[PDB]
Amino acid sequence: ICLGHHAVSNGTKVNTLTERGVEVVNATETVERTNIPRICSKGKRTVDLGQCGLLGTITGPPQCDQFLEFSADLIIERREGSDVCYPGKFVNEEALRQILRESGGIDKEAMGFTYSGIRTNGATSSCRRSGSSFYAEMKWLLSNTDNAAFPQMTKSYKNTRKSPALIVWGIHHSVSTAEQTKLYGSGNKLVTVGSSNYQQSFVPSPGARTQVNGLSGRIDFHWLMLNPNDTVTFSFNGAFIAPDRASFLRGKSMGIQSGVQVDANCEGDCYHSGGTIISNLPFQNIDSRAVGKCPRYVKQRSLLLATGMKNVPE
Amino acid sequence: ICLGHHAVSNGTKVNTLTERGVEVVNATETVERTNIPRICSKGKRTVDLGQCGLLGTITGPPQCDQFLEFSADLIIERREGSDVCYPGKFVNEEALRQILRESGGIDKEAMGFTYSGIRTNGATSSCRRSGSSFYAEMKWLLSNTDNAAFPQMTKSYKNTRKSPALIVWGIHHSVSTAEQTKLYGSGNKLVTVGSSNYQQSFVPSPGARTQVNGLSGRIDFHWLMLNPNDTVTFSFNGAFIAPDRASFLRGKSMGIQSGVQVDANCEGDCYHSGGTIISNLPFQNIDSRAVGKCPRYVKQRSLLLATGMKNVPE
Amino acid sequence: ICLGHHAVSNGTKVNTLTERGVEVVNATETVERTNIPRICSKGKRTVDLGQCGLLGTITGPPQCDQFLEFSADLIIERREGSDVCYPGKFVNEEALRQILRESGGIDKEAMGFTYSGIRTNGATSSCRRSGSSFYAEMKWLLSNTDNAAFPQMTKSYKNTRKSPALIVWGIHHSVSTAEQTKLYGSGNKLVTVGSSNYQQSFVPSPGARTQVNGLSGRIDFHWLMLNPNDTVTFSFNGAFIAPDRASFLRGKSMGIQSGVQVDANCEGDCYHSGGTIISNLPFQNIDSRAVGKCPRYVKQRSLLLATGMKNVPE
Amino acid sequence: AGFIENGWEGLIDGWYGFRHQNAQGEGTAADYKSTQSAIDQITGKLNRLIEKTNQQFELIDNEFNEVEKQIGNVINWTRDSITEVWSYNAELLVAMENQHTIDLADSEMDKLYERVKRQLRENAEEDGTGCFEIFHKCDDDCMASIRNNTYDHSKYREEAMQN
Amino acid sequence: AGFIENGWEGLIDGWYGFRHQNAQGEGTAADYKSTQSAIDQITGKLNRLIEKTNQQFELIDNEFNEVEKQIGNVINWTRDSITEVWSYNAELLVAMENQHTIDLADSEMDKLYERVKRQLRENAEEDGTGCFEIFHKCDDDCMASIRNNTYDHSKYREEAMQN
Amino acid sequence: AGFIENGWEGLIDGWYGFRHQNAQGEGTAADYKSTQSAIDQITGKLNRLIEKTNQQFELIDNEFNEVEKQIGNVINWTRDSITEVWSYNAELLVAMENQHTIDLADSEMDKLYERVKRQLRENAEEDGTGCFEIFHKCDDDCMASIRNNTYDHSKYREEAMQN
Ligand SMILES: *[C@@H]1O[C@H](CO)[C@@H](O)[C@H](O)[C@H]1NC(C)=O
Ligand SMILES: *[C@@H]1O[C@H](CO)[C@@H](O)[C@H](O)[C@H]1NC(C)=O
Ligand SMILES: *[C@@H]1O[C@H](CO)[C@@H](O)[C@H](O)[C@H]1NC(C)=O
Ligand SMILES: *[C@@H]1O[C@H](CO)[C@@H](O)[C@H](O)[C@H]1NC(C)=O
Ligand SMILES: *[C@@H]1O[C@H](CO)[C@@H](O)[C@H](O)[C@H]1NC(C)=O
Ligand SMILES: *[C@@H]1O[C@H](CO)[C@@H](O)[C@H](O)[C@H]1NC(C)=O
Ligand SMILES: *[C@@H]1O[C@H](CO)[C@@H](O)[C@H](O)[C@H]1NC(C)=O
Ligand SMILES: *[C@@H]1O[C@H](CO)[C@@H](O)[C@H](O)[C@H]1NC(C)=O
Ligand SMILES: *[C@@H]1O[C@H](CO)[C@@H](O)[C@H](O)[C@H]1NC(C)=O
Repeated sequence: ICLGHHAVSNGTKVNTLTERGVEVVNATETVERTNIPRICSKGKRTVDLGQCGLLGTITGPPQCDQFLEFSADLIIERREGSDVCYPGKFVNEEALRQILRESGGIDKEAMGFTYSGIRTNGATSSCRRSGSSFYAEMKWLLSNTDNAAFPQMTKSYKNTRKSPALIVWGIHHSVSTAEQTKLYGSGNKLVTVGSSNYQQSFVPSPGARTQVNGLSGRIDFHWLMLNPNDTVTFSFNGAFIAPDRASFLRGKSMGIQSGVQVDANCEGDCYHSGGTIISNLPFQNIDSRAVGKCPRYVKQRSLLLATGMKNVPE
Repeated sequence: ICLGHHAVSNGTKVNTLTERGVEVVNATETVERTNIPRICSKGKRTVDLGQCGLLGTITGPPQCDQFLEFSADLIIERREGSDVCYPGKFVNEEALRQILRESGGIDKEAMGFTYSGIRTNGATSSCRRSGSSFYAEMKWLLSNTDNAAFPQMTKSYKNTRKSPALIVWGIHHSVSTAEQTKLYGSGNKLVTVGSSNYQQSFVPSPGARTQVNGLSGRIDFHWLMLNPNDTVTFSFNGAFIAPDRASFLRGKSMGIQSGVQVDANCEGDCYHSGGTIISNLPFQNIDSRAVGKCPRYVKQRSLLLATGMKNVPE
Repeated sequence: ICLGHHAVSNGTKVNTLTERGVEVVNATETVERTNIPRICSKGKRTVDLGQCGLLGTITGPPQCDQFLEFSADLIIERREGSDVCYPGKFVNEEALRQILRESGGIDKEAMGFTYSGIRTNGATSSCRRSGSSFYAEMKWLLSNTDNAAFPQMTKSYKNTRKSPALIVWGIHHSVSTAEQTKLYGSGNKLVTVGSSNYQQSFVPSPGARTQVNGLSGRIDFHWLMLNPNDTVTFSFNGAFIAPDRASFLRGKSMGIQSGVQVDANCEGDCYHSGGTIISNLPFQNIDSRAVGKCPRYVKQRSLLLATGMKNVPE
Repeated sequence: AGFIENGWEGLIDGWYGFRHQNAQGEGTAADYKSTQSAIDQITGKLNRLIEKTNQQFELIDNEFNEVEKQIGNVINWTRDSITEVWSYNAELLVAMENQHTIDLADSEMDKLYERVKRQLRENAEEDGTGCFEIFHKCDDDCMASIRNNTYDHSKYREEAMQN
Repeated sequence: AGFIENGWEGLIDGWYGFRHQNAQGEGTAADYKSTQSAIDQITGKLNRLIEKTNQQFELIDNEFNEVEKQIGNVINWTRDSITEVWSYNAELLVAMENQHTIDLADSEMDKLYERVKRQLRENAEEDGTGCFEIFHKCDDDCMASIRNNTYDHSKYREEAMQN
Repeated sequence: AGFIENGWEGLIDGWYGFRHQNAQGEGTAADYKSTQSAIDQITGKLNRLIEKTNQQFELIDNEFNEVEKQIGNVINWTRDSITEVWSYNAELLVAMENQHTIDLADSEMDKLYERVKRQLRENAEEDGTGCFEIFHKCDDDCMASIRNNTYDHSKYREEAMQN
């Protein structure tokens, strides 16, 4: 009586420690290549920012009016999103983005800044709503008559909650020094900030820069995080975009950047700009910058794991 | 005659390439979990900074008066430590901390700055000793009468040793512009620094910031490292905290941050905030930020290595 | 009839999973230690910068006059290289270096800045050619008579090509405020830059700093990258080192820093400061900072791979 | 898969099996214990390698607004290093697991053959190519007694000893 | 640990051993060479895996005064990547070493059995479950001669050949 | 390399071989199939381990003009971590490959011996130390017939059976 093993006509070549191209009976794939060209968001609270920028949700341009107090498990950034309506830029913008991606949403709260002796309803043609408007969460602080002067003012706000608050103020860089004297008066202007961990200086710099939204001046946005039972102070005297409401982190979430469609039919925890990687394999060769609970990215496009024996045909 | 192997009633389950939960005869642990809740400092020169901050040892607040010229193999930072007595902040503070942790101690040396035509004994109510004092290694440069003016002064110091020197100066940000004119006189003030590798500008910014130690003004500390046979120059004219002595690194050491007690009975080379990891295992699941000669941190809490054969009972 | 294996008198000890020091028949090395003390540049376009600095090729000091429009596959930086002839420093210098190392060379193009009402032929004793010269790609903008005043000027340049352009301007920090008023006139000076992605402020700071090349003043170099069909704007009024020509990246290359000789006889893709690592082994114990297509650096100096059987002699 | 010169492509019933030719016809029936053992081992390998790490990684770069060039080159440098590490680990992992899988199948085959050999003390003798030459004519029911490990090791002894 | 259906819990004398039952009573005595070999191999594994790397790592973060958020997220990102790498390496390391340890013990057992078999040319025959049926009554001193590898391979031949 | 007490230093002809002493003199001739198999396997190991990764890494530090101390300590920290990872991977890689190489050579030796044994059904008997005691005088041409796997398994049977 004889005894032997089985074989097949068409095997599957794999690689071993000894040889490279051993024909075995059966094999499987370990490096995922298939991609779902959608954002699988089944069972998750998804907020597609769209034309609204992630940082704008703190300042509140028109395009972010519907994102001032959002709550999400999965936050999506779009390429058409913009953080500003009036031309400007954030300082340490990427750090604040990485803070807001895992925030789980934001919760605004009025800071209660009352002003006596100045005007507080500045606007511009860029930030447009019914007419000429401004940031929803900010107040453009100006002087009382056209020209005049700005009194040395000092405000303060104490965080009366258990979570750190997000404080964002602005510095207006005018188109020219004469226009800065037109809005806030002549003389040097200083917008002093203060807290237990932060505080700084922040002098404006009026100068005719370029054109982006169609204007020339700018507004630089700065931010800090107030600890519980800590106080912030603003000793300013001109060129100040005062904050009206502070932000508080809701919980935990994840932020991604993509350009594909949202799909609540499929479920996935690994995302990239091209879609969702739904796989149980330990490796993937799709995108090295994938975020979430992803298989480890490798350079090889295929690595066949042997599931059968050595294939020796007649 | 028969022949076989041994077995036990109660085995030890491990994991293999094939199965998960194979009962073997004997096994050992590879992931360390036991922790000594003390700083094992046997045989090492240990300097517990306590209420003194690591950077303060260069400037010399009261709480660091006993740490101006220390020498250690193991430096310990405490949470109650403070780098300043007068309110202020260091620029690139963490870099200087990482420099001083492995310095092996510091060695001060007088720089020899003589002043003709100004006053040089400023103090404050915060930095308190017998009465109103100041930083031990610094000299608050002021004007000669109350108000008056500050002459454009220029000092210089050459490193006459084989190791790079640590130069630290200060910039006083007054509570108001009128008080800055009271201490240093009216007009613009510029504290120019200079060397072969460094040099800069450093204009002060007087402004009523918040309250920390009880005051409003500030003093920002800046530093550079002079190469051997290199010269530093200070062309200043007001708001200057001049350095009195420079620092030199002694050798090599290690710096840690912890809140547990010092113990000269046990010996260890791996430290964390909770204590000392004394182990010969290749892995540990205690603290991912452990410093020293530590086992590699892993996420698994237990990984049993098989030391016996397959346990097959009757 | 008997049957057995072979052996040798002098074996080779290796390490296994079980023992450490197993004498096997034959073994080979896996950790490369041999080094070629030359820069193997066979078949590559090599540009040895020498006394010219990598950043200088954009500004154009005398020592870089022969490197204004180079093209290379392998760029070599030398320790004697200098980026400046007039004393100064680059802002974000290492980023620009890492950009220029893989640029494959640079291609200059005239920006076409015409000036009406000022002088544009500044020079200095440091940047020397036939007499007192200046940077080749820059124009020191001054006033028309000795002293006088500088008119508020505004220039602009649009990138009319498919690749991003490299724009570099300068800010002159005078030896004193009186000399700055001598070159550009009294009053505040502001050198505003502008683009779709960049734009900034850049106020000069006149102050008598140290001596390096023999002078006291400085010139800080700043840079941006213009996207295709994007425009840059310069609203300046004094202390301006205007750019004459912009730079465009040619393709792809690699930049190294070494102090050994160039050799077009040997070929290598792994370089370090001491020479070229020519090896097929997967590991090397020469330099952990080696660049190119290198074997992975390890700490072990030798790891013997067994190529023979167990050596059991009589 | 050693001296067994080739495999039985017609054995679509399992991995290992018996094929006998005595006097009552032909026989080809697969074995269940060895095949099931190898299948459970490979299945354990797959169930162990297929794994979803609960470690979540957040965004560190930015695709729409590129971060600073220096910190960006540091991030890219680190990500490329980690990518090299995981590519190496994947290569060596797959290669080693394939080697141990092939050697595992060969080992199970050798265990089957050694068991069937030890079941036949002196009733049959070896030939050369994984077969057992019988010296007493073993009918189909006796072959089935060999398959299910019930063939007696003495009740056919002296009949085949003198042959 | 293959066809040996179970282990001897009473054998607290070593890993492997002999248990005979002839006519002068019972016997159970452990073997020293194979047991000592396996013990030295496992001991070598432990002495190699237990290792204190002389590489010292300094502080890169700060627990009392948090560094900048961007560079801090870069540091945390790198540390998490390295943590994943070392967790993978530890998992695969322990699993592989356990596999090779079990297969090593089984291999040493097979070497013991094969040696005792080759020591008995034709004086005894195989049965099925790791035993050796003797055809000449071997007393206790003869069993001891089998244990210490001194049993003659011909001085008891034709006595057990005719049986 | 197990019970074979030592190796033949004079066998400079190959890895494995035969050395016989019958009645027509002495014999020592190497075997080609097993030796060539082991040589091809080790050669495959070397061809797989020797590899030039096409991954190019650029400069991230600066040797002539040191970068900022903080980002420099981050870069040094990451490079040291990666260096530890690759040192570990190299150590474990070399150790594992050496283990599998030695066990591979021993396995090929055991395959050679088992093949030569199975080629001799009952014409020769085992002794103890990897030799085959012949009971019929096999001349040099018969030894050559054993080497090239052409020795008949029955045409010398009953001549050596009665011995
Ligand atoms: C071969 O392996 C694949 C792995 O996905 C599996 O789905 C399939 O059922 C296997 N087939 C056989 C015949 O083993
Ligand atoms: C914050 O201040 C309130 C004011 O009374 C106090 O009740 C609370 O305990 C404080 N919390 C902390 C964490 O200090
Ligand atoms: C089992 O392993 C542990 C490992 O720490 C060892 O201390 C112990 O002596 C071992 N015991 C036996 C019976 O092998
Ligand atoms: C530093 O300067 C002194 C002054 O004479 C000289 O003796 C010494 O050699 C110099 N050292 C170096 C390293 O340049
Ligand atoms: C031993 O290995 C080395 C590896 O470089 C090889 O060059 C040499 O030919 C080998 N010699 C023998 C006898 O195997
Ligand atoms: C750039 O502008 C020119 C001007 O007509 C146009 O032809 C070209 O298509 C533009 N390219 C891009 C990429 O916008
Ligand atoms: C990092 O790599 C990506 C491509 O993977 C590239 O688009 C990006 O520009 C790189 N970052 C930097 C700072 O060069
Ligand atoms: C890094 O992780 C630690 C916890 O392991 C956390 O406390 C810290 O805030 C993190 N750093 C940043 C910058 O988020
Ligand atoms: C990094 O390490 C090198 C030596 O490998 C050292 O010269 C350099 O100073 C280190 N960098 C920093 C920032 O300490």
